[PDB]
Amino acid sequence: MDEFVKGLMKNGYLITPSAYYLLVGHFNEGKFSLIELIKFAKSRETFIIDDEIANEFLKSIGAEVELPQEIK
Repeated sequence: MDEFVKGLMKNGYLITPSAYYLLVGHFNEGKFSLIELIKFAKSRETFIIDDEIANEFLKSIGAEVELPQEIK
């Protein structure tokens, strides 16, 4: 489909549209690299990047810092 989609499949990694629609924006802009995405899933020991992973990822790396409260 695309570079991002092909990049994952290259390492036997799959991605859902729910996460692609979001991860694409953070990937296309040049925020995170493919190497970082795979490094995250590695710690989780999984070959499926779903919305749950995408959320924890950006939250782990420290990106998209936009919260209504923002405490700590």
